[PDB]
Amino acid sequence: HAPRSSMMSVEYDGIPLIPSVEEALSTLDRAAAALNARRYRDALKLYLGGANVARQANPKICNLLTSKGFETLNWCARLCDWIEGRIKEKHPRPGVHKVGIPVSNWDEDWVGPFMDEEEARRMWYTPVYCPHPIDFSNLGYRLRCVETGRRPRLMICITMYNEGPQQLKATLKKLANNLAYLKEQMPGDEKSLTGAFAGDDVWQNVLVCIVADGREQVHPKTLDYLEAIGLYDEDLLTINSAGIGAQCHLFEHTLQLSVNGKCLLPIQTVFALKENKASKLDSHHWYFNAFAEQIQPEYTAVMDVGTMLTKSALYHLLFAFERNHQIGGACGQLTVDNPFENLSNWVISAQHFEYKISNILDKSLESCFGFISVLPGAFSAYRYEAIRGAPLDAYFQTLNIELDVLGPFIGNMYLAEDRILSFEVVARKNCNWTMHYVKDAVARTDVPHDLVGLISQRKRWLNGAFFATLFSIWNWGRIYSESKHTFVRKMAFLVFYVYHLLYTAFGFFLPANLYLALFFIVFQGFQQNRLEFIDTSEYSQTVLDCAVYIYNFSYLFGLLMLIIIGLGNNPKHMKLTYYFVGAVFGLMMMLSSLVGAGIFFSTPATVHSIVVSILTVGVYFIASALHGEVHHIFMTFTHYTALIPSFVNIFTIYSFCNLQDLSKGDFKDVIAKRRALEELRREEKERVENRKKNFEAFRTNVLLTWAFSNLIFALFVVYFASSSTYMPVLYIFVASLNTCRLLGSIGHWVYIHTEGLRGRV
Amino acid sequence: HAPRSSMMSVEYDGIPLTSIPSVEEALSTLDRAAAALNARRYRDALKLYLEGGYAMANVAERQANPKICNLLTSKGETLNWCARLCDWIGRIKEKHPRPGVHKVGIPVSNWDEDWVGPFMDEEEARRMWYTPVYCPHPIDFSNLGYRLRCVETGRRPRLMICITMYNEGPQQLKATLKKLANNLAYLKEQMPGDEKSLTGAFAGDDVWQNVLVCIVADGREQVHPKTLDYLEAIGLYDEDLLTINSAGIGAQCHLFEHTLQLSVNGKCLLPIQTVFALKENKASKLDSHHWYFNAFAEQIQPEYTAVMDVGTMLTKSALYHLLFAFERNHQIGGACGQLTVDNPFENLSNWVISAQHFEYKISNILDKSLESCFGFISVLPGAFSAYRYEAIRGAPLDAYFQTLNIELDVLGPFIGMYLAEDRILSFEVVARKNCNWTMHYVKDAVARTDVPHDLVGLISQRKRWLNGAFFATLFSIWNWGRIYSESKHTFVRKMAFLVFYVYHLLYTAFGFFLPANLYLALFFIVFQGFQQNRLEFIDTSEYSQTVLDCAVYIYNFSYLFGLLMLIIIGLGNNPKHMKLTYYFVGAVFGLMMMLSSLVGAGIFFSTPATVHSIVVSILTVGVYFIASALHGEVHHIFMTFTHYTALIPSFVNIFTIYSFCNLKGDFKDVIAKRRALEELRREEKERVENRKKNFEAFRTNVLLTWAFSNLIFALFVVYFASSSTYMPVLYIFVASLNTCRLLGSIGHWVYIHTEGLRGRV
Ligand SMILES: O=c1ccn([C@@H]2O[C@H](COP(=O)(O)OP(=O)(O)O)[C@@H](O)[C@H]2O)c(=O)[nH]1
Ligand SMILES: O=c1ccn([C@@H]2O[C@H](COP(=O)(O)OP(=O)(O)O)[C@@H](O)[C@H]2O)c(=O)[nH]1
Ligand SMILES: [Mn+2]
Ligand SMILES: [Mn+2]
Repeated sequence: HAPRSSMMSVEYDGIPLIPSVEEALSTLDRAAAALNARRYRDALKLYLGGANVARQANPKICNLLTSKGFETLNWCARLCDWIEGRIKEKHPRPGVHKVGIPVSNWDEDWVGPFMDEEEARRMWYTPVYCPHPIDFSNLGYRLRCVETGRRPRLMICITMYNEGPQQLKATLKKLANNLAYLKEQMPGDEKSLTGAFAGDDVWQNVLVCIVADGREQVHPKTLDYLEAIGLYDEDLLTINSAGIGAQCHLFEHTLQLSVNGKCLLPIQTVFALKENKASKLDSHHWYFNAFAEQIQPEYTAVMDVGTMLTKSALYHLLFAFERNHQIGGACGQLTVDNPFENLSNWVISAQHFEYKISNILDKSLESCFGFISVLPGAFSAYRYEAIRGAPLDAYFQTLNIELDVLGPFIGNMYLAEDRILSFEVVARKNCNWTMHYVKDAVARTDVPHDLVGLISQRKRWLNGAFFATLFSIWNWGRIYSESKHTFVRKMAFLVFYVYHLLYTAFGFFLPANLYLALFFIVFQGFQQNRLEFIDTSEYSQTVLDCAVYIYNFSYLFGLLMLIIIGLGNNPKHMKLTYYFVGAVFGLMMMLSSLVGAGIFFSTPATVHSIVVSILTVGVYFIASALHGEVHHIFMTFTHYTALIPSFVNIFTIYSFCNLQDLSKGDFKDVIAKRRALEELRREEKERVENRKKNFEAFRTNVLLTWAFSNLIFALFVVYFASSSTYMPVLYIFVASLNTCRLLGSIGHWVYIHTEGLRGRV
Repeated sequence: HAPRSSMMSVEYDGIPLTSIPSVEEALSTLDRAAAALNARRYRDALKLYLEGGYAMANVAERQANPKICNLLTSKGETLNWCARLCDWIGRIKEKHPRPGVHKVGIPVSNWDEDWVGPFMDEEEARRMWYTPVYCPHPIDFSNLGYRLRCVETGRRPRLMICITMYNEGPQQLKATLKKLANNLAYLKEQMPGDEKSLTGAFAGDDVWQNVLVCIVADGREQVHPKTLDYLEAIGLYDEDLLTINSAGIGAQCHLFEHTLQLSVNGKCLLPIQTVFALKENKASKLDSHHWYFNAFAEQIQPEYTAVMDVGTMLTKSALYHLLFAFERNHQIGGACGQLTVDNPFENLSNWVISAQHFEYKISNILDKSLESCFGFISVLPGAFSAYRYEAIRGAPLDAYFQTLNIELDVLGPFIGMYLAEDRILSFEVVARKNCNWTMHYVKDAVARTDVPHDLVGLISQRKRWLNGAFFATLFSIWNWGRIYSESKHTFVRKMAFLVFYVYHLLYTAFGFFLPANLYLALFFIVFQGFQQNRLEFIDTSEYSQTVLDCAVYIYNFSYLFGLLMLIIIGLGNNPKHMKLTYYFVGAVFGLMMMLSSLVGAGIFFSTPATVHSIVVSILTVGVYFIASALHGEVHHIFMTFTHYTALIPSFVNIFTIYSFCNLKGDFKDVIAKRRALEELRREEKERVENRKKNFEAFRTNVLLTWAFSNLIFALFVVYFASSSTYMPVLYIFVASLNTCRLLGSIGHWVYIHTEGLRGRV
């Protein structure tokens, strides 16, 4: 008991015994929050932040703070009058005030046609509150183009989010090259453009709109570059956006760019940096709704950040748009930059081959029928007459209506919604807008050089592609039900719909078909003595079954590991495992390719065999030679064929794995407010949990359907079909698909090379 | 051009019209002052605290409620703290100033006029004591001046009970408190002056003073509103008092103290010395135990410390049996009570509840008896376990809370082991340096809890349980050398621990390959008795020869498809929206079990029942009934054998798969502060991403190891072993394990029934 008494006696003995600018910014931020919550008395009090500090020795900061204080005091007077009621107005907000500060860097040595000092030397900036970008023009926001009276006929969007300065600099240099090429067209000839895109004035009619995604995620080097080109200012942003509470901040500057001894054409640029992170869909929402509804361009082009365009990409797009007068939208060719260089990388070469083949075959076939599912990230352009209303409304339905009402089906559909916009353009009511694919308007992008980055990219691509394909398949009746196309166009669309259904059905069972083809040809030619270049009649009879058993077990274990990994961890720490699986599949397909080549060469090459082989495999080379670019295929065929199983299995599995990856009161009044806030928090948590439950349930159901359909098809073919009664069917199906694609490419080539001469009729 | 001019003229015409305090205000200002003081900005903290104090002083007069008026006047304490902080800013030197602690007791709203008690004073009976606590690291809870009513009144508790509660209905808490009062009444009613009853601090008429029941909540945002209403009813929570007195303190949790009086029908329950520590921010049960153990135990310094979850009803003699064990043994470093499902006889139609009851009874009897024979128990999660605060004081608790003290990044994914760290506390108590503490299992101290009645709830619970059990088992296996390396046990104890370590290694190795062993056993016995004519009660010699292989093929395909679906679903979506799928798989496995069960019974009854067969069958299966009859409770097993047998494969496969599958500055200073905050946020995001990457990578690696080890073992047994060369081995292994468990149960029974008579020697 002595330790207890000692401790308690110890406790008993231990028992006895000028304002600031940051303050102004915080108070204005609180006032903005109070005004957001509609507490006008407190908002007026805290706003009256509004003059004593502007002690600053820096002339620019002193002027900015003086102007901000004066504007805030004027706004306080306006709000006080509003509360007094002598001025009646709906939803009061601080007045729109854009501040033009002299740019930090201006080049004394620069060459331009003609320009004014106010536009050239000074940079304009305005923070905007617009919650719904439709009433951007209603709240009084204007752009320098509108203020100066320039009426841009074409606008371009460059969505940018966490990129280095090099990509943006390359994109802007390429755009300047495009503008220079548009300037240098010879007048008074048949081929060149005429009208608003002539020389010496083309730079005024094109506006390049850079939409960021989040002030918290853009690269500091990116911001340093933007300040260097004279389009960003942290001090100006912080001073002039203190109490406005802007959702996005837009800076306007017709920036001048110089490269070596050649000074690029000035580019009319608007850069909308948005405060809260959102999706590329939200960036397009801001861009399209606000800026398009304001200046109303004739053509609207969209490209990602890092896509380098040739000198004639914009020229070819505009030429197509003017000469056709029917195209409701078009997209340029997507190409990997420097394909010849760095040929040692297999992933880069495989991506190059995939892009070239996809473009040529699929895009030519789809452009023949006037409906093209644009590749994600491709440099696509539309005309703002086929997109004005219902197409854009459908495009942004996901943002306008919360994901709970739509469901998971619509959300996964709108993951890559550029295809949805394309379909809505094609099937717009009471209008016949077809689509087009421009071969010569090549837009060079920079694809990932690692298998893990390729895996993530192809996951998002395949998710969007699959569900947009489902949308088109289910809603294809709208083309005949609502649109007014020609009867020939309706029949062509019906034929393409039949082809699309067959192609999508084949691609759904692609893993099962690939497994069956490899198994049958290679391993049941080896086991059952069907490889014409070798006699395995007797052998040991242990290796004969050992080959099939090893192949089956390796394939099944690889598929199980792939499913587990794709369902689980992010494919960035599994680089070694994914490289191992990809290398195993690649080596297996090189073995299969040599086995198939041996079989084809040892076969006495009957007429049916040679026709099928041509029409199945050599269709790639035939279409490439027709289009004039065959060296790319010649170089990248082996690299891509080494990556066919990785592509099919890994990418399809991972894409299907993550379908759910989607973005003066008293004390009684105080207690009631606390209870209401707690209840709203609980309801929001429950609603988010229900959203996640529905999304994950749909993901798992669709994944189970896909995987078990493939497994059941493979088992029923293996157990109930021989190589002689299935492989002819597979060859017929693949030959039919490649025949349709070859006919499409032939039609696209003949259309391009013939429509010029037959333009009179 | 006409509509363009029309719209631009419309915009031009639209161009006209470029260059008395409040209590809520007082609470908000005090909260801001608390935040500023947390940020160590003493000038701003002093200003805001002064404003809040004066605001409360002015507001309190206008309140009509006498309680709120007096309480707000008293709180407007804040002015005294303001004076202290102003003096601190140097005539008073003090390190880390904070508002002085102040506990305020308001009369309880409801006091029972008709109530019977031994003797009590009005101050403790009618008044409820409350104090908010800042203490961040609960070790210096006593250093900051915080005291409990037991310490203030001089009552010196010797047993302290913890009831962790989080999002629970009033009924569970009321049942737990009623059962605790029943235990206190039973401790009162012990006959003095006899051999059996306890002597000393737990005698009659005063035992209620020596026991403190500490209720620790987990979050004020998650506790049930009905739970809070019940707490007000028993007079232990006051929302107004909390909201006012916790304004500027910024307490991490709020503790209320009340010797609550409970009445049930015409019988008045014993008063319970209760402390209710409600945590402001949500945390884990580990953090709840951190607060409980460190703060309260280090303060009052108990003799025994008991831990129970909420909803666990104890019989009248649970505490008596635990304290009898602790007093009479004088060596037990910790004990755990029996875990039992309430009302097992009732609702026998539910299969999941019955299976859980059978699992609890068999696990308790067999495993806990065997472990208590050897003095080392892996405590079941949620069980009513108790320790003595002499074997837990230092290193065991430090190891227990290592996860909280050191962030999971340094520890790794293996250590994050501490999901269920009660086993870790058990092992650290057993292997504490320089002292020999063993554990014990109290059969008669039954703690009845309430299990989930749905397969999905069972799945989640068993995921938690299996996760903790597996990694605590790995810890014990890897660190079992510490018992001989550091502890001072008897040589016989060291040898017993070595024998138990060998048994534990074998048992864990067998349980790791449990799915593969179950699949092989079912496959071999049932389907390779049916296909190969080994079922002694039927002759399948000729048959159709198509159904003979069809049975094996159907079983294999169904098992593999079910396993794949289970992996995908478990590892993917949350098992709450897949109730139908999980019930389907469970029903399939239960029907398969039924088939296997009757097939095995037929095989045994048709076999001529040789001596080896009967011995193996008895010792393998009837070991359950033998141990149950020895312990006197055999009716439970007799009624629940079939119910648990139907759920063996669901248990093993589903639960194991889910558990393993989810492992005064200027603007330059302001800009520098913004940049520092951005960089800190980015580094925190990167650190969280790295944590998740390592965590998921370890999860997937262990899952792949487990699944592929099971698959490879199953394939190598199927292809390279016959039923005659593997099933004898499986029978021998399981027979050995059940022999060890039966011997353990027999030893525990004989120890309990013999140690009393042989206590002299
Ligand atoms: O959350 C995001 C991620 C990306 N982006 C942008 O939207 C386009 C997405 O293409 P990305 O470059 O991510 O795909 P890639 O070209 O790398 O395959 C690019 O302009 C991105 O900067 C966006 O707006 N929000
Ligand atoms: O985040 C949590 C979840 C639970 N608990 C409590 O800690 C114990 C965890 O046991 P649980 O109820 O999860 O297990 P069960 O009884 O449901 O099988 C119970 O007292 C819970 O109320 C907690 O402190 N924090
Ligand atoms: Mn890109
Ligand atoms: Mn519970």
